[PDB]
Amino acid sequence: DIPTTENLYFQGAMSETPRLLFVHAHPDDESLSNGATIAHYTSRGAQVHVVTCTLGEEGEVIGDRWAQLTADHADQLGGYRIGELTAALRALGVSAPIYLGGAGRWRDSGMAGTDQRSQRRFVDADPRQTVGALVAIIRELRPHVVVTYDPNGGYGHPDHVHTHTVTTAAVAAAGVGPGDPWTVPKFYWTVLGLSALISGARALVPDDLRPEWVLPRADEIAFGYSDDGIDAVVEADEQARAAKVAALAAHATQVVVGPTGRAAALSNNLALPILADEHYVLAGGSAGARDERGWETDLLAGLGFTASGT
Ligand SMILES: CCCCCCCCO[C@@H]1O[C@H](CO)[C@@H](O)[C@H](O)[C@H]1O
Repeated sequence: DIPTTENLYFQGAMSETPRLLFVHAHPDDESLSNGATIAHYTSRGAQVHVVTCTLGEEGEVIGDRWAQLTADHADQLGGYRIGELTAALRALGVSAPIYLGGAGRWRDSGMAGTDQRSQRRFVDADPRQTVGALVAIIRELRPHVVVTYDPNGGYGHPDHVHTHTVTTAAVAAAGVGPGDPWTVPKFYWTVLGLSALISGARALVPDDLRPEWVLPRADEIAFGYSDDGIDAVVEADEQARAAKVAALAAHATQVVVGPTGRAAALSNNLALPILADEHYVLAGGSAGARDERGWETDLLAGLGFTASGT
C-alpha cells in the first residue's frame, strides 16, 4: 500500500516542490556552514541535496582509534569519512551523499605543506571533467537554488576556492545548450556573518566549553562579512539548530561538540558557537523581499512558491 501523501507547495498553478543544492569541498563542510539551513528546508518539505567534491582523504583525526587511517599511515581516512557524512546528512534530513564524479574520483588537496604524491587532486583536475560532472548533476536535480563558497573559499582552503570556481562555471554552463539544459534561478555564496559570530561567541558560558578550548580573536577571522555585505539570512528554529548539532557530532574524527551542544571545536581547539542563523550573498539571480536589515529571509524568496491552499 502506497502511503498517503500531499503536495506541500505550488509555484503558480502547478504543484512544484522547491529544490536546493549545496556544493561543498570535504565531508563536514555542509554541517559547519549550512547545517541549520539544510535541516530548516528539509523539515519544511523542500528537497535538499548536498554535493561533496572529495572524500577528505588528507584530513587529520581526533582520537587514537582511527589515527592510523591518515594519509601518512594507512591512508584510508576518506573511505571512513563516507560513513560520517552519511550519518551527518541523515541527521539533517538529507537522503544520501553525492560525490562529484563518483566517490573517490578527485582527492582532497590538503592544506598544502605535506606530501602530495597524488595524480588525482581536485585542484589539479581538468575543469572539463569537474564542471562537466557538476553540470550533469545540476541538469538532473534542476535546483531552484545553488549554494557554494565565496571567491575566497571561506577560510582560504585550496579545495574551497576550487569548489567555488567549478560551481560558478557549472551554474553558468548548466543552462547553455539529466540532459536538457537548466538555468539556475538563484545562486548564493555561503558566508560567515561577523556580527552574528561575535555575539554568539560572547554568549557562550563556561559549561559550553571544554577547558582546553579557546575562543577565536580578530586575527583568526579575516574572512567575515559585514551586515552591509550580506544579502540573505536563514534564521532557523531550535529544532533545526539541534539537527546541526547532531550532524556535527556525526563527524567524530573532525569535530568535538561541547557538553551542552552550544559550541564545537576542530583539531585546533578553536571553539566556535553552533548558531541557528546562517548568512548568504546573492551571486546570481534576482532577490526576493528584503527586511529592515536589507536581507532576504528565505533563499527561495521571489521564486513564487506558496504553501498549498494559500
Ligand atoms: C510539516 C512540514 C510542513 C511544511 C509546510 C510548508 C510551508 C511552506 O511555506 C511557504 O514556503 C515558501 C518557500 O519557503 C515561502 O515563500 C512561503 O511564503 C511560505 O508560506
